[PDB]
Amino acid sequence: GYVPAVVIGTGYGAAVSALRLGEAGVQTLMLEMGQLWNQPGPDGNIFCGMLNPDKRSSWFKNRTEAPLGSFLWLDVVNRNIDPYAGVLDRVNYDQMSVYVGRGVGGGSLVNGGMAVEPKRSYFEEILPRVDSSEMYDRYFPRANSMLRVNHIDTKWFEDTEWYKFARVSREQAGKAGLGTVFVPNVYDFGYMQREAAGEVPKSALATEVIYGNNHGKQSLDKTYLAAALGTGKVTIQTLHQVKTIRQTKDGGYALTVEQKDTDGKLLATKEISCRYLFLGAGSLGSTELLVRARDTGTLPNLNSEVGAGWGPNGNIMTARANHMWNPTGAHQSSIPALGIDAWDNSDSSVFAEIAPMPAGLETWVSLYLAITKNPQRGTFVYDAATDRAKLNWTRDQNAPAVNAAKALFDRINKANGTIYRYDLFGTQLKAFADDFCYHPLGGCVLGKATDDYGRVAGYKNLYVTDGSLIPGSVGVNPFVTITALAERNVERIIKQDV
Ligand SMILES: Cc1cc2nc3c(=O)[nH]c(=O)nc-3n(C[C@H](O)[C@H](O)[C@H](O)COP(=O)(O)OP(=O)(O)OC[C@H]3O[C@@H](n4cnc5c(N)ncnc54)[C@H](O)[C@@H]3O)c2cc1C
Repeated sequence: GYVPAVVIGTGYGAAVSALRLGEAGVQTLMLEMGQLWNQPGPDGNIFCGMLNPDKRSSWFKNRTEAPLGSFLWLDVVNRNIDPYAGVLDRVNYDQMSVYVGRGVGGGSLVNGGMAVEPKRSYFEEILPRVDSSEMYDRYFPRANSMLRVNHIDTKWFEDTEWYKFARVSREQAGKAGLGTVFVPNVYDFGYMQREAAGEVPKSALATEVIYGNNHGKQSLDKTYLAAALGTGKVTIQTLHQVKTIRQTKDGGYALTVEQKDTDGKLLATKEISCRYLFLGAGSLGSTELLVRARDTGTLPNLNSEVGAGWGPNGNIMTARANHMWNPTGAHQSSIPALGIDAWDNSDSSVFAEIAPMPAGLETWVSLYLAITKNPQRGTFVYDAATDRAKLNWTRDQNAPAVNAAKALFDRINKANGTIYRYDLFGTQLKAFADDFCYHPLGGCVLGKATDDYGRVAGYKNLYVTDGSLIPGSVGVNPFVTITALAERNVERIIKQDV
């Protein structure tokens, strides 16, 4: 069971790495714990929508859940389900719930497709050891092109009922002296226009996104992974989860990999060895594999930085109740297109996505996913008893994030005479959701747990390629940064190590 290169996971870091490895002539095997999402379900579609969730919506849960912010309207469609290898996984830690994708393409399957480059001045602040010129002159443009990032037509956006929710918030923010910015996306906007005209099957305009899009969204399986398979040097094995990693007696790596069926039944456990090992299991997955390896003694030379520096990208969700004369619309595209930019690198910085709501009826609610600058970091500690990495993060650690998000929206509320909603996240009268995360960043920080290109400290031919490399914050939606950084890392690695 030997393969020259093995890539764990099939998310952004993994996809970029596998493509370049394949192009360099290196036979590569990608191991993905989730499924290859290409089989039509009971409704004839691959993915379930947000108004008709079923077992495909969740990674081994016994009941469906409403998208955060829409419980009041979507709980009615929740149903009990059989634990299944679904597409969206809500990982519950002590005081933090991290949402991640499971399947070929990782988070690209369930994300909002928002492709945004971080502010250069901020990138230079968070990663001082990295050459920012190479990043902005070469790697970011490369990522933009490969990801198939596109831009919404302004005339269509301005006239369509599907983005009224966005225009309402723009107007409200404008009164507080705040401006908005268009957010590039991997969802084909031309296709979206055709959806509204009833010319093609709807996806974004049919309340679909978080459990996958049956059309329009150019997830990784269609971009990087498709190209990787096209090299003829890359293979992908699904429902294969790597459990342990060790260094063979000669410098290479051996992995224990469990193969399961969609019901989670263990079919077999196999040994896979390789020369080059790339981890792309995400901020949670890669960090867990390494903290486990260190603490169980299979990779004893890993440093103390492994597991540290985790941050939720300052993720905070909040909502405002609009005046009766400012309805947000019953028809809201599932793909965000506008955001409020109030990020200047200071502590009050906030970059907020104007989030659509799937209710399907007028609620007058404006939803926002704020990205803030909070210095608090958590640490993944290995629990040998349960063989699980535990995230040491407490809810109060998000206080700075809530404070920044509140200060911004308070300005908008003041300028418009509106108030927050306090009932969207539960019965505790909370206006700010502070214990969830869509953008997990850190755990195997670049330059700390690894060198400046992701080479894991203490080992040769061992690499980390994903969100675990980011120092807990990027100030914008993270996948373009993860992709660009991965392009930079693998190119150097192939040149010097391979
Ligand atoms: C609901 C939601 C909305 C978001 N919206 C946006 C957005 O619009 N724009 C944006 O920029 N970002 C967004 N994100 C975040 C973005 O999706 C993630 O930052 C990105 O996917 C992280 O890439 P990654 O390569 O680190 O890992 P991931 O994409 O998470 O992928 C890791 C992969 O490894 C697999 N895996 C894990 N452990 C193992 C193992 N042991 N063995 C085998 N396989 C393994 C996982 O199943 C998964 O497929 C969103 C995420 C969510 C949850």
